[PDB]
Amino acid sequence: KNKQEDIFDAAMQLFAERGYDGTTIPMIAEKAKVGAGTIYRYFENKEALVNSLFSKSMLQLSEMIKTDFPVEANIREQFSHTYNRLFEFARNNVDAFLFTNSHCDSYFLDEQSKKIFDDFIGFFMNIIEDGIVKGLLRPLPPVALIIIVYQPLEKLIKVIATGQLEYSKELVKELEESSWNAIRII
Amino acid sequence: MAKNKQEDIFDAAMQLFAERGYDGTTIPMIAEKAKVGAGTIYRYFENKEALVNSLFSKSMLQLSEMIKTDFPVEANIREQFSHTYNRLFEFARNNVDAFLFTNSHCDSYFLDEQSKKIFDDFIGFFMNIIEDGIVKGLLRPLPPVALIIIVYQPLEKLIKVIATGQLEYSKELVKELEESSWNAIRII
Ligand SMILES: [Cl-]
Repeated sequence: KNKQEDIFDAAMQLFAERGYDGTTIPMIAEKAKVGAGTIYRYFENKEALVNSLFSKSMLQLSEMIKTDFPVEANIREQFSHTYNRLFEFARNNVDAFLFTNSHCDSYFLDEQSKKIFDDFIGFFMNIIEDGIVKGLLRPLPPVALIIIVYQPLEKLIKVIATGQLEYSKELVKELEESSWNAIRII
Repeated sequence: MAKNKQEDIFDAAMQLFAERGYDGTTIPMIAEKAKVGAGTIYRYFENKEALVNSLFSKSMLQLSEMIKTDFPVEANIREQFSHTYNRLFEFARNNVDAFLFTNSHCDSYFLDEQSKKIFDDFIGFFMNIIEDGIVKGLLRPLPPVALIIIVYQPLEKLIKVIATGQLEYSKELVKELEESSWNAIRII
């Protein structure tokens, strides 16, 4: 909904400019142009709001990658699909991406937010483990290969968001080829 | 013989900068965690900006030394990469605290002119090698800062993951991470 979305957008801008601990529900109500009582109809408190935001973002990233996932294709294509859908999600949901990326291990996260994230991670662990066994990927610990793919992307999104680097189809194409070469057997 | 309390002060400051943020941390807080008097910290450093600049400068110069020592100038970019990567991993492995801090605050507002000149002289050295590699058609035609990120960010996170005990260090782990990073930046 446009109400839910403006509450989350207004909450993200305040969490970034005034910190999560410093932000309150009335501040989000003022920036979203709604009543504090209407926010309390959707969310019991700020911790419920930030867990609805985190969870929805994770399931949107999970939907984006899992939608049209090329199950019958090779490792190369499954990687290409995952990488581009991951980059496209980050690119279009930078605040949510930068916010979700910055709070995966936060103290305010609830059991469902953690189960959503672990179920998402585990999906790629199993593909990576299958790739290692077939001799298709480097025999590195699966968590080391996720780090190799994810950390450069995560930082490049941050650097693009500051305007230090600029997005282009050519840049993602170069970054995707680089990440595939980093994890495959040569 | 008068022992240098700077190591204990830097360790105490980083634990507070990590748990309470650099802006939230003060000199009395560092004095309490270091188990020293506030006045003894002010003997070494005029303020928190001086302390943090000393910490930054010292770490960057110890990392610079670790890579520039026995640097294989007459070797190919493959060997120069291998040398750089291993010396970088060895420095990070043995100086876990300071390495993470320093390379995450290399564009911070609190860095003085000398800290910035130390860092710019260090990074520019690798920018030149990367630019030569791109021109020769050996490295990927990516912005040089994107190739530094590709090499550095996975390493930085693997050090953090090893530091939690989730992953364990081994000579074969670094050998494989080094081959992976070279394959990430070269034209195959
Ligand atoms: Cl900080």
